[PDB]
Amino acid sequence: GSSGSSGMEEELQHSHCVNCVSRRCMTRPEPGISCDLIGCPLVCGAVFHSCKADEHRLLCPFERVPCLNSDFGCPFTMARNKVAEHLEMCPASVSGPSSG
Ligand SMILES: [Zn+2]
Ligand SMILES: [Zn+2]
Ligand SMILES: [Zn+2]
Ligand SMILES: [Zn+2]
Repeated sequence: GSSGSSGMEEELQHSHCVNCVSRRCMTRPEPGISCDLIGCPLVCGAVFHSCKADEHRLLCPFERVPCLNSDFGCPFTMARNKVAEHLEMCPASVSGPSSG
């Protein structure tokens, strides 16, 4: 009788990608140096390396983000850029039409 398993997942950064700002990069994707490029899954309008994506999302505006005033308790959620349209009619904005 016996029993046992094996398997270890681990990935590192890409020397190339890590140093690749150009969105329209066309460098042969090498296993260890540079990976294939992929367009944002939110059609935000940016081209980054599949590996960078994870990081890009952090910046990408489209990325689903909670109301700027999430602290107050706004159950609303939308793109970082589409936060205004909501903030205008948002309760956690305490911003009246006060004009002149
Ligand atoms: Zn690149
Ligand atoms: Zn990469
Ligand atoms: Zn994006
Ligand atoms: Zn809100």
